[PDB]
Amino acid sequence: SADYYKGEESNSSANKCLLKVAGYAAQLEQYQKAIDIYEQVGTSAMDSPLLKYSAKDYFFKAALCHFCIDMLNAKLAVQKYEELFPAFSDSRECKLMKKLLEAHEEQNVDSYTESVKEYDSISRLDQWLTTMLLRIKKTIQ
Amino acid sequence: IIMDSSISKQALSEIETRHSEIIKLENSIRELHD
Repeated sequence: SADYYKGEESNSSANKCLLKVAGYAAQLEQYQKAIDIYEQVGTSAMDSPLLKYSAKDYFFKAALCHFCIDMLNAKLAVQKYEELFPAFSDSRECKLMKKLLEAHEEQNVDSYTESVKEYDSISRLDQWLTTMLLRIKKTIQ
Repeated sequence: IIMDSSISKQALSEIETRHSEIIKLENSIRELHD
């Protein structure tokens, strides 16, 4: 369906379909496709004014997918994103990511748990986000 | 055995957004603008 919409010039529907399929696949599929699709949709969105103010969420999803693989590549991804998207640095998502990665490198379970709880106090977490956070936490060792 | 005393009071910097309207900011940011 996404291919049909893209070939028919329907940009919005194809974008939504690609985002949905990538998000669903990331849970049970290799995360390379999720990273690629999230980066592509972010590249499409940032130029347009529609999703420019919310592309931070897509970049956060891609960065979280990167973190579930390893940490060094996550650092490279975040620095690349902020270099390409300077407005991403001041975002509270970037601060939360920085605290999370610092805690993970410090191997301090309490710090990570209190950081995630503090983030959850404001806003509200989602099933997918909680699952990904728990999955990355389990392999702290 | 007597000493009359005077008192001096101070006001409080009442804040509308220090609780129950930070939640309303979230209801304005995370909900209304979403």
